[PDB]
Amino acid sequence: RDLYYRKAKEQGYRARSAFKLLQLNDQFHFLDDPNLKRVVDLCAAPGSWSQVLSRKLFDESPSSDKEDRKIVSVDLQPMSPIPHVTTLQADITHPKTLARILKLFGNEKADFVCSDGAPDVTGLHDLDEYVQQQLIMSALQLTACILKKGGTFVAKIFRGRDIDMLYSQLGYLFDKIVCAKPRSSRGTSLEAFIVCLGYNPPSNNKLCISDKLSHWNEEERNIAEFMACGS
Amino acid sequence: MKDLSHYGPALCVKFYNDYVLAGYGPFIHVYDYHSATLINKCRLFHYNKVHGLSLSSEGKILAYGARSVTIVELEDVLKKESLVDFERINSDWITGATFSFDNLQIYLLTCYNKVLICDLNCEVLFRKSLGGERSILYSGIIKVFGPDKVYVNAGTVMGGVIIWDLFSETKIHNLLGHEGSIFYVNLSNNGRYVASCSDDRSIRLWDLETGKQLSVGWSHTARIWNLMFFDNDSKLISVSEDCTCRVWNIIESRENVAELSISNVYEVHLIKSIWGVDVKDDEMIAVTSGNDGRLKLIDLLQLKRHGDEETSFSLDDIAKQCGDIFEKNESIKGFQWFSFGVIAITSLGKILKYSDVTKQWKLLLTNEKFNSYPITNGIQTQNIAVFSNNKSDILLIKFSKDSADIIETEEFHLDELSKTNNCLVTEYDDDSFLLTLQSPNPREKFVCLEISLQNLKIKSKHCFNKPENFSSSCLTSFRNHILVGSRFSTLVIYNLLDESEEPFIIRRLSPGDTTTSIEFVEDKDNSAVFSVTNRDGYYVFIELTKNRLSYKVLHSNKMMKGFLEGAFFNSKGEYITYGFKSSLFYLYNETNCYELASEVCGGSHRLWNLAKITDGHVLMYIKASRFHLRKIYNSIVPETLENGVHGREIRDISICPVSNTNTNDNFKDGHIFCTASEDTTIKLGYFNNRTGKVQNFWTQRKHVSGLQRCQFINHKLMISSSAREELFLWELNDKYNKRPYMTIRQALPVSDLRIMDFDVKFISQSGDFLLVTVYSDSTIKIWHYRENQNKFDLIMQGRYKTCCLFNVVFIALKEELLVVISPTDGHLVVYNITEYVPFSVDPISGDLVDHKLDATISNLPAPVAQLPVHQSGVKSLDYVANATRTSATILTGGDDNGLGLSNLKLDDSNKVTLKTSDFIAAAASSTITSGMLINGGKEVITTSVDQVIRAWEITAGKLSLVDKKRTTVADTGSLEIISNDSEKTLLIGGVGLSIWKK
Ligand SMILES: C[S@@+](CC[C@H](N)C(=O)[O-])C[C@H]1O[C@@H](n2cnc3c(N)ncnc32)[C@H](O)[C@@H]1O
Repeated sequence: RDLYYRKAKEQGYRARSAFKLLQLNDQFHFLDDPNLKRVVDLCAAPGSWSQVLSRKLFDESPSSDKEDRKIVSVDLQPMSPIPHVTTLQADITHPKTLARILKLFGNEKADFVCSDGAPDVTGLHDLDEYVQQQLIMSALQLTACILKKGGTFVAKIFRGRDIDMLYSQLGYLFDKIVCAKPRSSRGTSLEAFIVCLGYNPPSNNKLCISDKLSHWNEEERNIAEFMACGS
Repeated sequence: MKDLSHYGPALCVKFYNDYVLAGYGPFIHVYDYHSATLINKCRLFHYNKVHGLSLSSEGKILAYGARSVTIVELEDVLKKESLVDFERINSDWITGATFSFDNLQIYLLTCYNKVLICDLNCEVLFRKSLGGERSILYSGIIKVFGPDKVYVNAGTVMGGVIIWDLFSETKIHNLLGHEGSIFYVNLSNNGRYVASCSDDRSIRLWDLETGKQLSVGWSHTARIWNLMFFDNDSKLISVSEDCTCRVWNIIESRENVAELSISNVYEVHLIKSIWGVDVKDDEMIAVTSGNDGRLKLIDLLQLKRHGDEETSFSLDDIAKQCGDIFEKNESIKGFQWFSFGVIAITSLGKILKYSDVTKQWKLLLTNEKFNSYPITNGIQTQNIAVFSNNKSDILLIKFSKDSADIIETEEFHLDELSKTNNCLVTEYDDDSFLLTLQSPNPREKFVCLEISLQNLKIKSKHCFNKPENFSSSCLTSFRNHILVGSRFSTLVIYNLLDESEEPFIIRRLSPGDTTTSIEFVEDKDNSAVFSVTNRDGYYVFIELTKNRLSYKVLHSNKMMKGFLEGAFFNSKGEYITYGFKSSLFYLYNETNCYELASEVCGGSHRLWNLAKITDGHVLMYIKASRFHLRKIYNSIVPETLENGVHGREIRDISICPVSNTNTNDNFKDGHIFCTASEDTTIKLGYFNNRTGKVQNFWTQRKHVSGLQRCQFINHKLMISSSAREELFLWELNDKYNKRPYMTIRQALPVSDLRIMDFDVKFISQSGDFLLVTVYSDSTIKIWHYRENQNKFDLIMQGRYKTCCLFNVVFIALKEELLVVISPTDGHLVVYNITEYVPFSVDPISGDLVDHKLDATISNLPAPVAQLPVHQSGVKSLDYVANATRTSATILTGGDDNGLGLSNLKLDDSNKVTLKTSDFIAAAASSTITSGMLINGGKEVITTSVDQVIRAWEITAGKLSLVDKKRTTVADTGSLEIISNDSEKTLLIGGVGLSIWKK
């Protein structure tokens, strides 16, 4: 309804949220790397972060760094196609969805996996926060594999009462865990982004990551580092 | 710190043998619902809200919420403050919980559609689950039909309803058809039916035997959060984000198994959602629990309980009883309710009587004079009908109590009036009433007659000159004066003792046109208070003082919607209003903001009348060539068990400061305060100092968008701001006995962009003050508010840069007036405006002195100090100056969850230096939203979105955390503190309101 909804239509972005990933990369600069090659956008519908990924990695990059670059965006809902993006309609938990993502890279792990997914809030904060943690956990188990060791993982969070549990559940797996609002993130939203830098060592209807991170963690809370993002 | 009261999201309610048990934040509230008495509040969980509860026959309570579950004894909940030691935490979110059939185990449904069979210590005995891939649930219930027949009814996020048999772990049905996630599932008691609801806004009735969809109901206008069968599975009740409770009929036939049919719609909670519902089948009463913290009791038989609520008669029905006496095109044109029933008059002057006892109509008499556009009035309590016409004729008739015999009659004609277009009546004293008659000729008189209640004879006639723009619309009498409501929001007061005296004329009380009611409220000393309503929705409370008269407006407000036709106070002191919203008549409790009753009248609703009767009201109206009688009975139970507060975020809170003025003794045990919400309203209420119990007075609706700030700037002035540069100065009056009053004194000039914050400095004695506002576009404006001309003069404007400015504060040190802002870059920026404004600063307590110069718009000077403090936006800003007003310590809470403490100092040469004294980088887990200095700057209370309230101490410019405590108030975003005489009272706002003591 605001500024960014307006400038999203002016720039041909499918949603205002496109500026959250841009205003994010105005530092961390994880999309300004020439060596950056393979990215996965999880829960991408309707695809504005995948547009940003497309524009940064192809429209705005010398032909010299466009080789073997591959963008895969996944959602259970079907997405309108995006230039230079392979859109998969799959479940981030399902079988081959890691196998099929496996194949569209040269069995290479991704440099960077992002997710801007969130269900519509109900107004029940404890439910909304829990459901958001669910999405992050299930997203985390694909990122557990496909992510290149030492590669960044970005996700939208509900920065509420139990966020500090997520931070230390997430301590086992990253070098530097950061938390950021951008500035296109509405003041009236509990929104923030967990910008996980330097993928560190992972591990080695049944048991899932949410219950095995609940297994080890349990009932402990830590405070992640904070970082503003835009200019 | 100790928690005292809480008003906020109440997720569930249960009827239990004359009790209502309500999940209320992390507590259970037990009410005796016939008397609406709160028996006890017992905290069940440390921080989680109670999402669900159920009772065994033997008084055990099973309660769950998020990952918490507990089993607790009703007898303990009745008498103990807290039972949090019995709380257990499950590893997964708990979607539902039921006792086993014999109440020896409990069954816990997790969000992943696994059932944990536990013992009554909540320890798992074993687990049941289906085969296949996981399901994530947004809802579900376990329905116990018999010892071994337990159905798990799971509402998945993908929009299927999975019904499976618990002990055999066998799928019974996969009910598909919904379009969104399933937010509630329930089963009829007789095992015939499933009901589900989604965010597709539909309710679906399913055949539990065949698994077939039987009916789809579309009525709710937003997401549906809860539903259940009641009345022996013949009806369904649902409750929604749209704030309505809807009752449906299950209509069973042979040719279609059953279908849902909408029956009743009740609007019962504040914006927005309703979470809990339960029905007491015996009394046909429902209870609903809302995001607003309201618990509402609903008479499900409002239209049927006593059997005479609704009646209608066409002219043919009436003719069947009076005979074929009506002429072509003759219809009922007026009517009054008396003890015996209705007196009505036709367009041809036939006067008819309807007996409430016998249900019969009869012709009483014909007066051909009143076939010329008759008007009907009455004194209901004295059984006197008043008929007028457009030819200056009047007919008065008095009726016996039960008999309805004509016992007095009088008729007369007023030669002073050519044509007559309006007749009003009002009570005068024990022996007489008043009647006014007006004509459209500007030179003719406004005529007021004093008429005997005993024999309807004229005791005195008064003739007044009409002011220029005057058409009388309502009438009330007070002592020896008449207050005459008029068009254009005008009120004309005449003196019955001196018809040559110049009338007292109150012009333009509101933006509206027709004045619809004037009602005496209360008097004190030499002043009387009146409620004055306007058809266009505005109501004003005026104070009339005998010094010659003078007047002041004590209260102004606008109804949310529709025409406002009258208002009165009930015996509880609550302001009750009535009017129309397009075709719908409403009766509305404006003090506590809920509708009492509603009725579909004739769209145009040209002819209607409302009368008070013992145990309610009668509404009379003509709709579609029918005369309708609607009896509106007082509810068989209280309307609410809690009135509730806002149902959206509370962005600011302000307590009216203690004063030396004469605040009324009724308020002595507590404090008047305001809450300002994203629902765009300001609510003015009171809380008791000992109990933290909250009472509502008023919901002010001027603001168009969500509130940002409200602050009592002294004992009687309050400023609020929202967006669209809405900034309003309000004046509060707390001199009367039962309630405060508040009215707008002035709005700030407007240049879209928001007023993010403001601060004020008073000009010594004056009651004038300086105002600084900061905006989303980084602009800064300084204003002079002057009382006598009641206007804001712009005396300075400037800009910081282009980013948003979140907070601003005036700081007076020595002889300098400083402005401190906190832009979104995280800096503290100081301006010294002294040289550029026509005001001077007194060296101690920092008082402004007016130089009385002409208004020039100065430009804002360049900053004298710029200190980076936080790495992002600053959400909270506070300061305290030292005893010599040579320095101030500035406290900042950041969106970076850091807490900053800075020092602002002037040296001997008045040079400003701003240096940082301490910074706690991890002061909270999330955004710090409030940070206030208390105890002369020695302590700090902070609020943050992590729902942890923190108490701090400052020693040598250094902060240390000294206490912390969780609150249920989610999205914790506002804080207000008042000292008692030091012990403190904390008001904690977000989604909900909590009151604490420190
Ligand atoms: C807030 S939207 C994402 C916005 C998007 N990243 C953008 O910036 O334009 C949430 C998305 O999460 C997706 N989602 C939820 N659960 C999923 C799952 N299990 N597998 C794949 N996608 C899922 C939904 O389909 C929905 O499109």
